[PDB]
Amino acid sequence: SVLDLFDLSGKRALITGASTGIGKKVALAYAEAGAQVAVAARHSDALQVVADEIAGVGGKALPIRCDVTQPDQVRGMLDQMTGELGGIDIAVCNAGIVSVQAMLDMPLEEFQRIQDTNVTGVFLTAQAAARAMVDQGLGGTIITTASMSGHIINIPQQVSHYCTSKAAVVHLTKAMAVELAPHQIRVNSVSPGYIRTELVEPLADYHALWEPKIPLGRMGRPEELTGLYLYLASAASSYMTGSDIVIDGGYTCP
Amino acid sequence: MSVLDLFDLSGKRALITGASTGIGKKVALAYAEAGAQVAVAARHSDALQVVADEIAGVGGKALPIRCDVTQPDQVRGMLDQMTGELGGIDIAVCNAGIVSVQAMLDMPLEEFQRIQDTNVTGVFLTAQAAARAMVDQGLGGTIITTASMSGHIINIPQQVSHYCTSKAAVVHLTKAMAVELAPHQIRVNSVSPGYIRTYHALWEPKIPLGRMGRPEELTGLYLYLASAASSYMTGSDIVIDGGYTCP
Amino acid sequence: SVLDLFDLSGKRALITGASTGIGKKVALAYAEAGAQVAVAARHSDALQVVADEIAGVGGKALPIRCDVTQPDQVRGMLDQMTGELGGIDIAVCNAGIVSVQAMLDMPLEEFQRIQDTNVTGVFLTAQAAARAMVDQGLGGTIITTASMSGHIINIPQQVSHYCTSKAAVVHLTKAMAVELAPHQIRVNSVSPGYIRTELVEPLADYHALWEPKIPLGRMGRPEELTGLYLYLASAASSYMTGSDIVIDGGYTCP
Amino acid sequence: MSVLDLFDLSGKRALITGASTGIGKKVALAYAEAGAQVAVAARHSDALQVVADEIAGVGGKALPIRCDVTQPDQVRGMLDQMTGELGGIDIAVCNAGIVSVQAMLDMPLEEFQRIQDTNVTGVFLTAQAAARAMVDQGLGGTIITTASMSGHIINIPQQVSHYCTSKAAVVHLTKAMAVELAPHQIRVNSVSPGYIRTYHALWEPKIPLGRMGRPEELTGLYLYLASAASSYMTGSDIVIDGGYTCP
Ligand SMILES: [Mg+2]
Ligand SMILES: [Mg+2]
Repeated sequence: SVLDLFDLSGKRALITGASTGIGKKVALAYAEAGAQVAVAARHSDALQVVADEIAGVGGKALPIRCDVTQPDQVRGMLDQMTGELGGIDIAVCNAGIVSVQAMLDMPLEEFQRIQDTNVTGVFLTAQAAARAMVDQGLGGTIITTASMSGHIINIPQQVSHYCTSKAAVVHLTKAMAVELAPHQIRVNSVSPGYIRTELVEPLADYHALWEPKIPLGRMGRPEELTGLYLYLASAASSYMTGSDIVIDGGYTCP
Repeated sequence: MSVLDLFDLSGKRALITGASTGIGKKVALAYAEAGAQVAVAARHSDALQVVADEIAGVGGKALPIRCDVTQPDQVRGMLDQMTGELGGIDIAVCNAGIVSVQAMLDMPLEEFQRIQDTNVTGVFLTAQAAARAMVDQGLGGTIITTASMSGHIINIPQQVSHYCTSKAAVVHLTKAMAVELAPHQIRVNSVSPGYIRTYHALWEPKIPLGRMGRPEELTGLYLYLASAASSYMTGSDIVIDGGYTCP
Repeated sequence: SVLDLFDLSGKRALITGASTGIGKKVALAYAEAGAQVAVAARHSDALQVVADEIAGVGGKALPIRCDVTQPDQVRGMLDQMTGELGGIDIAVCNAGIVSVQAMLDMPLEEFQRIQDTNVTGVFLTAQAAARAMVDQGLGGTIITTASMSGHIINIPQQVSHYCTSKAAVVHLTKAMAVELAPHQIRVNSVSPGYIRTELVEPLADYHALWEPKIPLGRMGRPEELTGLYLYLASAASSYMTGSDIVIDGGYTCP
Repeated sequence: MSVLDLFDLSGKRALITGASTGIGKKVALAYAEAGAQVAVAARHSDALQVVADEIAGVGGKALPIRCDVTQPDQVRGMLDQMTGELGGIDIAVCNAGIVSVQAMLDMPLEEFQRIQDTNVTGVFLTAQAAARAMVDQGLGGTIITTASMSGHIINIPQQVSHYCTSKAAVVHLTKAMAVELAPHQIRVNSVSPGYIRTYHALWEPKIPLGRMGRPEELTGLYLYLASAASSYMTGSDIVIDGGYTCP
């Protein structure tokens, strides 16, 4: 049946930025769908909660310390995963950051800091995952967390560096899809709207200004992303590669 | 409560136009496998026997409805039948579409108009009728349109300028409806398939995954859009094309 | 010099919807640039003002009655132009209409009325112009007036039928560009934002609601479109075909 | 007052980075032909002699400025020189860009970063510095970035994933800046060229117009964006690609 297309039994999934928000919910979802899940975060202490919730559904998570901006750590992450799980079938390149700062006042260091995690971290993770998948010869699926910020410019908060980085992620996704298609490795991006998670908690002062801009009238919940990440990680999405998928309560329409 | 439960359509009532063949037929069957009661519509009622039998085969009973989606009175009648027989509507898939090949330079107006009428106007009438019934129910709902990668790129070598025009129109109509229906919690989204084996040797080299897709490769996505799994998504277009639109 | 790329001396231009707003300003601009201009409108009486302003710069306009929804009239328009001017080098498919109406309440007749002028009228005009250009063997340029409504959904006024029609125009433009490229006939669309013209005068109640949504802080003037239509009509745009060009004061960015 | 007057750059002061060859060089010359005083910047000052001589040839005097656009202190110095010598800045073209060919799978991080640094970070620093000076002047202004059709599609067969990434970034950075600078009446727009003859036999069949473009075919558009002709346009990307992105 159509339902069995969503089964992840026998699959090995890596999720970066897995300690909170979207990554956390997605890790739990994948375990619920039968996957062996490796969870990565800048500080492995932060992975306790997700690893416990994963145990809670009868799986065992593999926690991995990784700063996705650092090639040596990304290398160590994939080696830890292939070493302990035997390989990798699914990679969610999800670690991301934001700050608020007028473009005219923005130090280069701050511009670059957002590029390094948001674009370079995705590139390093996806490349490492893709290399492992090519070697296996079994195809695979890679998902990147972009943002509606890769399509539109958020207002009133000034986040030009964030917008730049997420447009980069959207198009890097397609570039990798084209190159990896001969290997039957699919690459797609998810572009969430405003989701009530830790990423946006510091921007609570803006929430009430964002809500009237969202046709569905509310910020999303991170649990509302699991169905889509499951879709992309599973056989249900076998014909989809190089796609971006907006999930934003209608925000990008007006 | 787990992610897989978000995809359950038990107790939901779905309408699919153009349900007799291809994508519509696979989606009808998938919705029945997921627990939905399914109304299947086509211009020729006898053509609906195959899908109705397949739905019987997974233990559903389909409601076959004859409808020309270009005709406002027949569309109204389709919704009346479905509301009357099933009690209402939670999901509509506005899928009926047509195509022909003709150089723009030589294209008669009748032919240009014929493709707009089914592909754009039929989607408009169907979504409108479904949205009206959903508004009256007060329970929200989900509407899905079948557009095409032809709404984003121009197919070659075949000349289908009218089809491409009609599919971009559907993509944007979908967004226009999503915006107006959001206050009613009725979500509206489009699917844009690439080449689906419902010329072949010329198309394949252009597709990064190296093959046309199978209509069964659309069922996961149409199920995603019809179910609670997609609760935060509205006004989105989703391309599913083997990578065709990337280069 | 770069300036001579914009010269229309010796060129024959047809502009539909030429009695007011954008079409009127564009007709005057093309005459100022040296073109022989045929101006079309549903009622030829309405072309008096534009024909006079064209005389005002030392040209003579060819006024043509044409309902662009009617094949016989479109046929008559091109025949009148080729007959009197010898041919056609530039075609601006500009006639367009709008009404405001909730989608849920919209009669099919009203939906269709907007499609017929906005999409079908463009198709008929562009096809007729393109056929004449193919026969000439000299290449040519075709410009369509789309709208930012082909990219975004206007709020708060309900104009779903208008949005549908302009997305259609945007993509029809590209479809024609692909087919006409072997003939060296370029086809491009202009997608204006809110421009203070006759088209939007009935929607004056909305103006004050639109303005805060436009980053430049104001509606455009029809004179602010002439440079772009000149660009597309002239040799300055020799390498551009199948492009859409948004000119909207920043509206589509947020 | 006529449409042609909208394109006059007399009395305007323009900065062009990457001005020593290709698009930047043609645009510099075109801006001088249109009456602008033109500062031309490149990483190697001797490379600017050709353009400076061509500008002399139409009766302009170019201001050559050595600048590595990746370096915030040199960018600041470039703007200081231009303000100091010309009195200010009305037009900035952030044009300097680079490319290499390398499979994503094998791409060293240094190489990925190298292309981002010039193509994205160099555009950011240049536009930022120009915008700061324009804000201080209080007279508005116009900023133009050179992106690429590589920001919309993925080139094949050559593997340039880093370049494609950098050009999508530039397209969106341009919009982000347009939004923030609109209150200052500083417009910001991007140009996305296709294949410009500044592999050939593989690319040509993919281009509907059947040829690569010439850099002189960009001058009209860069003049459009730099002059009063484009007064209502900001946050726009303009593709100029012989039709490449349509199929
Ligand atoms: Mg918007
Ligand atoms: Mg393409």
